[PDB]
Amino acid sequence: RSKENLPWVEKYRPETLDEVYGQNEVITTVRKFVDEGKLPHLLFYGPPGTGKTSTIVALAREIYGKNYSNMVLELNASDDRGIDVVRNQIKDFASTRQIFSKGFKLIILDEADAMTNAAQNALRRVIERYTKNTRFCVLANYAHKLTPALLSRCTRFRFQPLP
Amino acid sequence: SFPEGKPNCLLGLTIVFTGVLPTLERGASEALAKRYGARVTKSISSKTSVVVLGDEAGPKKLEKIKQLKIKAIDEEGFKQLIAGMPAEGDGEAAEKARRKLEEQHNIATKEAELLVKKEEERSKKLAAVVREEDKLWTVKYAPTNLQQVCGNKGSVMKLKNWLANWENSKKNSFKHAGKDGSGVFRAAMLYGPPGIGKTTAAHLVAQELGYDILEQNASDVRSKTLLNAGVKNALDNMSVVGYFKHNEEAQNLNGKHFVIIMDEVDGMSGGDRGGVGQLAQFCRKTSTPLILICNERNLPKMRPFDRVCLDIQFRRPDANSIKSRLMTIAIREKFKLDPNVIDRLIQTTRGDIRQVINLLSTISTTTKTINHENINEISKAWEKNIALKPFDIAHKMLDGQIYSDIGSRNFTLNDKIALYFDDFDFTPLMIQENYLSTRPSVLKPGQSHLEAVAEAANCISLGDIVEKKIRSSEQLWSLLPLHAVLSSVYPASKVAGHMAGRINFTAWLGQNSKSAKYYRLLQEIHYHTRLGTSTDKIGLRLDYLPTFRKRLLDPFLKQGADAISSVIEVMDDYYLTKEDWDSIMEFFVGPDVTTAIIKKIPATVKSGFTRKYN
Amino acid sequence: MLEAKFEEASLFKRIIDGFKDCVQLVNFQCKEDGIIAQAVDDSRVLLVSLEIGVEAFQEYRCDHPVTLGMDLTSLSKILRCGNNTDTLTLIADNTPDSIILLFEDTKKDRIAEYSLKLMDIDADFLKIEELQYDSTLSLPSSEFSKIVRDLSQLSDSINIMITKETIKFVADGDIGSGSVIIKPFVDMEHPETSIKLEMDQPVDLTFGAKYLLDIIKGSSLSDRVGIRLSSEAPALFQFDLKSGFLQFFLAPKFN
Amino acid sequence: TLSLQLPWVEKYRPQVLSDIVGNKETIDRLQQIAKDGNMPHMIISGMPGIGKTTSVHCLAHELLGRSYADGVLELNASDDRGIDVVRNQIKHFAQKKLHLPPGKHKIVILDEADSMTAGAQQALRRTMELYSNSTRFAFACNQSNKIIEPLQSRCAILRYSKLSDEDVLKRLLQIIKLEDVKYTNDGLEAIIFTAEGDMRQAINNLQSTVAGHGLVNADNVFKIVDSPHPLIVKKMLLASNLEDSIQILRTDLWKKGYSSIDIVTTSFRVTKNLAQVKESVRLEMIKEIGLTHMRILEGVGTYLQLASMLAKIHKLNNK
DNA sequence: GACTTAGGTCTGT
DNA sequence: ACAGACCTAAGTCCTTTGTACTCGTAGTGTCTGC
DNA sequence: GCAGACACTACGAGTACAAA
Ligand SMILES: Nc1ncnc2c1ncn2[C@@H]1O[C@H](COP(=O)(O)OP(=O)(O)OP(O)(O)=S)[C@@H](O)[C@H]1O
Ligand SMILES: Nc1ncnc2c1ncn2[C@@H]1O[C@H](COP(=O)(O)OP(=O)(O)OP(O)(O)=S)[C@@H](O)[C@H]1O
Ligand SMILES: Nc1ncnc2c1ncn2[C@@H]1O[C@H](COP(=O)(O)OP(=O)(O)OP(O)(O)=S)[C@@H](O)[C@H]1O
Ligand SMILES: [Mg+2]
Ligand SMILES: [Mg+2]
Ligand SMILES: [Mg+2]
Repeated sequence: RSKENLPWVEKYRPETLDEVYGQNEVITTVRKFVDEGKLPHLLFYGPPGTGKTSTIVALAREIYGKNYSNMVLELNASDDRGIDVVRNQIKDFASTRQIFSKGFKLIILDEADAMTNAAQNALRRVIERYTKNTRFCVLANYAHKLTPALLSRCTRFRFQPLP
Repeated sequence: SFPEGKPNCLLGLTIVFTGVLPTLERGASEALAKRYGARVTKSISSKTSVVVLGDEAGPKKLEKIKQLKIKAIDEEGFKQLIAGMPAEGDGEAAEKARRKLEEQHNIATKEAELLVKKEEERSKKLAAVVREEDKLWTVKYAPTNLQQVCGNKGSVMKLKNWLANWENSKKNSFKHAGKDGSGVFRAAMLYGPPGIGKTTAAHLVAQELGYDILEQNASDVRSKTLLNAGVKNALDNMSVVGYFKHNEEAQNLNGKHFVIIMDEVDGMSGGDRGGVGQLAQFCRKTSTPLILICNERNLPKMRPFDRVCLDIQFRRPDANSIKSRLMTIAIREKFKLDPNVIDRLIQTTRGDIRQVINLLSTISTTTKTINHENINEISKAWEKNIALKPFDIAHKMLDGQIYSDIGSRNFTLNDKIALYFDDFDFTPLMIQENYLSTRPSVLKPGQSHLEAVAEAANCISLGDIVEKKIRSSEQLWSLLPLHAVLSSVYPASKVAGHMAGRINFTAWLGQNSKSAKYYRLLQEIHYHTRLGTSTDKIGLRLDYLPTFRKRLLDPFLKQGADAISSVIEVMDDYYLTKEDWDSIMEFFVGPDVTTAIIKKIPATVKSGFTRKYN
Repeated sequence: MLEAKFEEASLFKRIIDGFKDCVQLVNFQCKEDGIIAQAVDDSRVLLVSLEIGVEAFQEYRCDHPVTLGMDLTSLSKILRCGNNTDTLTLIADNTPDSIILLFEDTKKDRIAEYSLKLMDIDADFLKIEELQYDSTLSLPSSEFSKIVRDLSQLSDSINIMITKETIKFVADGDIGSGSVIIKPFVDMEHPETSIKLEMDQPVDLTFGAKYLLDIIKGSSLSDRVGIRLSSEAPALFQFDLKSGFLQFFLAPKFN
Repeated sequence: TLSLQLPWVEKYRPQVLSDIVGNKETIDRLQQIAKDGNMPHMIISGMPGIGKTTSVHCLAHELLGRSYADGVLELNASDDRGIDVVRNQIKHFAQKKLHLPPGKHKIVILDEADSMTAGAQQALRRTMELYSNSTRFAFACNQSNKIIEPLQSRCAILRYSKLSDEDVLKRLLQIIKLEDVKYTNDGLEAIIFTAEGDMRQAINNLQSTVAGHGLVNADNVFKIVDSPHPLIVKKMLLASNLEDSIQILRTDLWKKGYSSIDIVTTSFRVTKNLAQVKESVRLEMIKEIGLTHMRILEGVGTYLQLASMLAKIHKLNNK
């Protein structure tokens, strides 16, 4: 393969925060956040193919390094959107420490607009209680699906269509 | 606006605010009348002292006024009326109300003194475990006997009588009902709105009659296995805690036996596997009294209990009964309460003495005087938001005042959507059933009733489309607010007005069940006739059944008892049964209805037909 | 305070396992005589009374009389933690909010302290008075357990009729019925297997099955059961201990 | 970096009951119960971020003193709050014996209580009354309608309201002074306007503005926090001419990346919450947006359908 | 300004 | 005392789907005792 | 080795779906 037998959409996926274009405001603000260390709970909402997943993956790569796939809880909310995930995986990950290196924890919830209302109503306190050691990232195409409570605990960034 | 008046100026006057008043709403007028001791009733009657109507009165109420010759005034007349009349109502009717108020105050003072004496006695005992202050106002003032329960006097008397002659009924083997008639049933249910003292009444009647009380929370214990073990074993065994509780004294023979007071029976699990239907089998065989208690008796999961229990409906106590109790608790607790406020408090709480108790307990911490100045805010902050019955949703939805220019500001469109969302399964059906039985009052200039009805029907059809899209394989529940407008709000706004007759229930459910049953029967007959008939389900009913009647029932009508064989032959030509014949004869409509015909064939022909077929 | 040291922790574990499936909450009143505790069943059909005297304990000290309100399931969980040969020391401080069970082994240096939070139970100290019993029986525990468990399968009722020199248990159920009859025999060679009868007046009584298996669950405490039967009075089932017993007061069905 | 600082929402959470700004009457009553004792069962309802959890926690801490560790039981929506927790955890906690100050009692705080199952809510009814002498239950929820009426009867109903701009300004000014942040009056006003009474969002947006740009100004705040979507939706709906409304939809909504479903839903909500337009006209425009919403949810989401919806609305307004 | 059914309390004959 | 007269509290009253959640029953595997 | 005994996992029936 060598990342060359892949579709151009996947092979040209950005790997660093400097290879994401268009959303310069969001990239600069988030880079400043992570440099000063005051990174809040993020909610990237925007149209498809505007570079939200790539942005958050590059952010995890920058903050944690090359081994970001073992030290960040990346959950596809479409595949698992139950309250059981909130009780079992998300909360255990947030509460405990890290097996690899010292630091805070990141939970990247992809397509959380599919998350059930019960799951979001459960997460609205998982986000608050463990704010000492973990931070939450919520990726959304549609913000109307998401509960209003989960839209008040996360700093909102809108991803504009690419100019 | 309204001039001030001397305290209790309007005392002893029965005032009905029928007419619409430009400056005050109906609630505001009622409040400003009850501030001065006036009595407000919903019905104009012979004893109605004055009727207040500025304009826009009702023809039925107007006819009542004309017949009863009741004096009437307007809003400006009411403003003049408030100031002029003297304090405390003078007139004999005012003297009667004065005597009643003084008597109630004396009873409150006497019972407060009695409570003080009891507290002093308890302090003397303690000097010689939880402190009384630590207890809640709801439990520290809980009734210790039947003579302190507020309201539902007949209900507590009936429960006492049933439990008293339960032993005699058991001796009579429950076959004889008795004079009161409660002895035939083996179990009794107390059902009503929450907090009207059902549990308290049951506990106190069981205490007075001497039986040993066993309390089970049916919500906590609802599974069939736990219910079975515990209370099945308890139904016919004696009480060890009762045998050791001085059986040697002979006053109480009921001390050994059990009274099982089951609370929150409405929380039982449903279904045949669930225990809600299994407990009826329990009541069908009991050697000890059973007192089930529930809030929502008219709930489908609770259907099996209908015939095996004595249903006793506890109703919301009227304010007059509870005034005395609130006065005693107010005199004891050193917070000032005036009687004129009391009524609205009950209306704020909807007859829940418990929540009135808690309301006073919470509010008296900071404000020590509950008076007419702050009662409006208390009501606005403590009002019970209870989901209305579908009949009430239909009544308010098809109301002219709601969709008028002035009424729209008071009740916004969002509130109408909320009324729909209270019950999202029946309001579309209730409006469809009762949008054509109202006299409209919002007809635009140049529009008749029929045009508004047609527009409403078109909107109901669009709402049915929206409902199908909502309630199909796509499950587009995000259209639920839209289905709120198209199905309920818009047609009701189109045909808003006064209710002509009564609010009927949705007939769609019953006819839908009938259609399902008839479709099932048609499937059985069609699949029986399939081997000969080359048709579908609908074609059989449309074409063959009219012809099948002429070859099945008409020979019985004309040629006589010798038709059976021939009928049997055609029966055996399509694998029909007697049930099949009865089903086919039940599918015809209009002119060809056979219900009267099958009665007119003589019983001999029917008996011969069944005998020959068998 | 209170410092009561058991010789062995298995005894308390078996005692609690005996009567933990019938009643859930208990009150252990610790007096200078020992630990007296009764529990009324939730159905209020059975009563359990337990006395463990000072002779049972290695070293029992109590300064002011106290009551410990306890949950049987939590105590069973705690007692399961200790080893069989450990010495369990119940230690309680003034105004008790928890009881500090202390398992300790003299062979090693392992010490295990478990604090069980005390439950607040409000119930009356109902007075217990003996009466002349028409029938008093002493039977092997394992035998009685077996008849009860065999008959409970067919039906939910156990009818004990003590006719002249005969004890018959009968169960009548929807599918099938069962009867087991025992004659009284006294064996000198083994006193344990002996069957002992006293019959002032013949008795017939029907008792609930579930409470009866709850009673037979105490078979581990003693080798022999003591059954006292009176027609109109609750039946006594006694499992005797070295310094006490596990008395069960059972209520028969209406007849 | 490895470590992160506390959010100002949690760092500056009120630790005493006096710090809570809005809903003065209820807070003063809670302070009076805090001093006197004997707290009744209560249900705290309102909108997100007006200090409901903080109020109950200040009350519980002040009541129970040093006994907060044992006398107070948290149950949250993140935990399992079925009938099992009422049978096993809640019942055992309420039966527990614990010696407290003469007036105070053990406290059960059930946060996010609106999501409790019907079975658990019904089972809690008798645990509330039987053990009330020792334990007092407290519920906090956004919607009081989800809690069953039998439970509502046994407790005092305290309803919180949206925070007025003045109280939000006071709290933000206090946080501004403690954290030495540079600000302008326009920036603070924009922050309150964007928060819309949600103090949590106000503090979060203030901290984000300070972190990203360094100065609380109108430009910076509006850059980091967008102007409300319902406002531009309302402006598009209430346009005098069709072309103006089309321009608003094209530039402010479609070109800025808002999805069609969002525009249609916000249009429906703005229509039903609008007051200047008469009810009949509002209902007919609601019908048109309902047709458009059906079309969008059927997969046809384009600028053309929204434009046709606006054209129909303008035809309806133009008679 | 909806119908029937029902309860609680008073006064008059 | 007794039916009537006021007044008020209340009852009329049961449909699927798609997927997530819950709760009790039924079934399974695995540890301990004899 | 052989049988129960709780304890975990699989199955099945009931209920609610929005907005603020
Ligand atoms: N800003 C961008 N800069 C560079 N490439 C981009 C950008 N946005 C999208 N792409 C390309 O498009 C691909 C998809 O990006 P994603 O971030 O996965 O899309 P998305 O923003 O997550 O939208 P979704 O997945 O529909 S919610 C990337 O792998 C890149 O190849
Ligand atoms: N009629 C009444 N008179 C006096 N006090 C009452 C009355 N009804 C209720 N109360 C008070 O309310 C407390 C609780 O009464 P309950 O009998 O539990 O009400 P409830 O009818 O059983 O409502 P539930 O439990 O929700 S079904 C009592 O202890 C009294 O303090
Ligand atoms: N009245 C207030 N005074 C001061 N800070 C407040 C106030 N209301 C909210 N906050 C801030 O907002 C944060 C969240 O408060 P909470 O009470 O947890 O929110 P909530 O009102 O309970 O709504 P939730 O959590 O969505 S159910 C607090 O920690 C404070 O920083
Ligand atoms: Mg993506
Ligand atoms: Mg009750
Ligand atoms: Mg909260």
